[PDB]
Amino acid sequence: GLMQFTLPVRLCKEIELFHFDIGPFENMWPGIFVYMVHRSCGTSCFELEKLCRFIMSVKKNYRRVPYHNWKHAVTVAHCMYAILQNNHTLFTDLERKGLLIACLCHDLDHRGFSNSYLQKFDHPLAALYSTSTMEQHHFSQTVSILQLEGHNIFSTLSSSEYEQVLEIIRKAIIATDLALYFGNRKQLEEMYQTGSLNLNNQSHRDRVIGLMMTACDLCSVTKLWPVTKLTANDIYAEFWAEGDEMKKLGIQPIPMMDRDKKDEVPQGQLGFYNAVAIPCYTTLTQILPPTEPLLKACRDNLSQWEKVIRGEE
Ligand SMILES: O=c1[nH]c2ccccc2c2nccn12
Ligand SMILES: [Mg+2]
Ligand SMILES: [Zn+2]
Repeated sequence: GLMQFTLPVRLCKEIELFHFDIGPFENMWPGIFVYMVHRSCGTSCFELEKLCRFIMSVKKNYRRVPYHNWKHAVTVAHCMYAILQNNHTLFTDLERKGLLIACLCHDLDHRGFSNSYLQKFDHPLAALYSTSTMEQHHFSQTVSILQLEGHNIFSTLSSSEYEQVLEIIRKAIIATDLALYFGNRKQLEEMYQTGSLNLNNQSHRDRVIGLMMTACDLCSVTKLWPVTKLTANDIYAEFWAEGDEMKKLGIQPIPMMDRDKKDEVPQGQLGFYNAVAIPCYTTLTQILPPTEPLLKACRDNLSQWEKVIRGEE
């Protein structure tokens, strides 16, 4: 009960910032995550022995893929920690608990392929889940690990709190399906602007939690330029592998996923920042003003990609 986690001074300070990079030392990531739970949630939320066993089973069920890996899980959990810490009183005990676990679990057992490639391949997961295929699988994997013996970190909750937290986590994980982002942000935009947004309306809270999940999941675009640029290589390493597997099925991949069209990467980043990232953080900042630093950093990185095309780097 009296066992705190402490980070070194640089990490203790930089971890509160949105643009924090968790570093190349895999063995520190579990401790970084426990640190964030204790400060975000309390040292009482979870039984440390159960939490540590949950975390190491989650780590084990992420694959060695270039991007959709254990490092991404923890990066996304840190972005959610930063949002929750900058919006202290807006979220319930249950929500703070649920959302950090949802982030850690959001991409469990990812293979580095889009929902589209699973459909074109005719993967068994595509027969069992027709939409948000991987996302329904990630939530399924989460429930499996929670049911391993000694792994039920939620065991002190009541029957009803337990169903609530697993509903928060299910919705949170489904919302990381980017195909659902576009309609969700558009509805939030309308509700903010026509002034009907209501945080006490649970259908509204769900949408706002969904946008936070998209914001955390894309948070590679909100880092300092050198982190953003190097993470983009891992992202495109998966896109090009999927493109290779599309060509093997007898289908030209879209140019973003074709490794013969690397030249077109900078313009593909522009489209993605304008079409997805900037609108995501704009709406998020309108609803939760203390998340403005994510919008500022995203803008800085858009400007950095424009410089890449003007040959300035
Ligand atoms: O160019 C990019 N950059 C990204 C950066 C972070 C997360 C998703 C993406 C992405 N999805 C499609 C294209 N994309
Ligand atoms: Mg995902
Ligand atoms: Zn993700």
